[PDB]
Amino acid sequence: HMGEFSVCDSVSVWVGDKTTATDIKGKEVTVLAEVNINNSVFRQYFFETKCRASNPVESGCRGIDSKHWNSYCTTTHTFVKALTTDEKQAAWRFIRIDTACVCVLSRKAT
Amino acid sequence: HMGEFSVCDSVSVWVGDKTTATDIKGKEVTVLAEVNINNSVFRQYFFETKCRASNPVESGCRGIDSKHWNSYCTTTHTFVKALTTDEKQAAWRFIRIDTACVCVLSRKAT
Amino acid sequence: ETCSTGLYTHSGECCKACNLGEGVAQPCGADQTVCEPCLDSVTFSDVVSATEPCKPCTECLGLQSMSAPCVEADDAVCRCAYGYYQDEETGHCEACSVCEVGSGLVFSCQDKQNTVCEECPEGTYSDEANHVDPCLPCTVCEDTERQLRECTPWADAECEHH
Amino acid sequence: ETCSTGLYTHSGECCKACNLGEGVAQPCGADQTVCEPCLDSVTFSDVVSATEPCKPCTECLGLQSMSAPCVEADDAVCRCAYGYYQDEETGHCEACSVCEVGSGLVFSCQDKQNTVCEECPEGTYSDEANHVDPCLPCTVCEDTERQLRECTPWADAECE
Repeated sequence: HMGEFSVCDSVSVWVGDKTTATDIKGKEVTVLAEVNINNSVFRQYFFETKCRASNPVESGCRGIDSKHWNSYCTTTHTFVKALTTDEKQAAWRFIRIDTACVCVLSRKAT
Repeated sequence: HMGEFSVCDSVSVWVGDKTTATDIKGKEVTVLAEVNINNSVFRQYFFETKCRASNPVESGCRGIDSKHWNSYCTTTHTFVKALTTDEKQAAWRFIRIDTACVCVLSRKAT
Repeated sequence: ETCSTGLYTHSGECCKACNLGEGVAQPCGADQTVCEPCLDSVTFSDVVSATEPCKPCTECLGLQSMSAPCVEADDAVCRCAYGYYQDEETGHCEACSVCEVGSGLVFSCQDKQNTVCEECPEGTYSDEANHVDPCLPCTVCEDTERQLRECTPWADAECEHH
Repeated sequence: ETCSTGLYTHSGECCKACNLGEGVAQPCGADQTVCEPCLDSVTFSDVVSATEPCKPCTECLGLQSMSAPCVEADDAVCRCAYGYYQDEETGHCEACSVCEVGSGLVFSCQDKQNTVCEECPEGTYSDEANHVDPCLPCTVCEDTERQLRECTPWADAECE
């Protein structure tokens, strides 16, 4: 990364305070946080990444051929096994956490 | 009309057979697989994503302004808590698993 | 005390169902049901029954590539391998047809959906035939730069100057 | 039977070290060492000693944002917050200098490295001043679209 530049700027961060997520199945669900079971704090961390913004330029993504393509940066998910809770029952499930930001083209008509 | 196209093509897959990885600290390390402790198979799955290729076009990424920018798609890492083994001792550590493929610009001089 | 299960212990009482991740260990005959958590990657109770035990994790083989892994709560789901899609009339994994030269990608080859190509319209072209590239716009030279190859539905234009 | 630890039980024997994720519970005095796994997110034995117990997980505060979480095997590592970098001469988290107009990004503001800007060279420009945008190439108009504003090291050209 040397004088090299992303096309979608992205900001990644460690997310200990995560309390909601979406079942891989697609089923909204909740996570655990404080969980002061045993005088401890436990905690589940995740490494989330999202977009600085949709259109880092007026044209869209940074440095596409704005003349033929429209572009827009979106966020890409990935899945993690982590501890969830669907109502009364709480088990391990896979949650769709954000993980990168990548640009998506579409052509122009004429 | 999505009808929309990536700029770096990518291929994601579920990786049950994973036996090596890299400590978040940066420390090469090994994972578990069969682990037939208890007549079971256990297993650790991960969702890896990597690049169809560096240059999905002769110019580099798909649909950049090839006239002012050189481009090349690379793979993006993210971290997971999973069970590793550093020599005799084997504990939980964070491993840098591939998770997406994104294009990287650099300008041209003149 | 409505029994949800529909099964009753011999004593008359209502039977304890086994929730998700819990399958039946010993049925509620003499006594209540005994539930035990499922083995990961191996078994799963994706139901709340006082009858059903931990079923065996669906395995993926051949063109069955995995989409969702198997967990106590839910079974693993397989889908067609990278190359292919599920055929609604063959129940079998057939491979994504490619977008031949002079043609490009429009919608990709999803689980149930074959590649959808398109004849490269006025001003576009296809280098090759795959299920990845779409139609690209043609170079335009310059009113200055001499024009050698003109742009065809199947190959870009070519040029050079002084 | 070389003792690795350097400590010996009273009986003369060699003392059991506590590996990673295991800290000392009761030292090898009368008997051997008693090891217990560390608490997650709380303690950690990042060493193999028959002496050392489960140390407390480094906490992050103020401009300490977390980079690596704390686990039994290894302590959590903090680093400068999104905005800032660690100053080699202040030991304190100072904020990334931005790339002012007429200037663009070159290397970003990393953990130990401040923003590295560049004067927008011939043919480029900077809309704003931030530590994110680099120099962009200038529009070039055409035969039609009369040229109005020419391109300056600080603002794109304009036409139509």
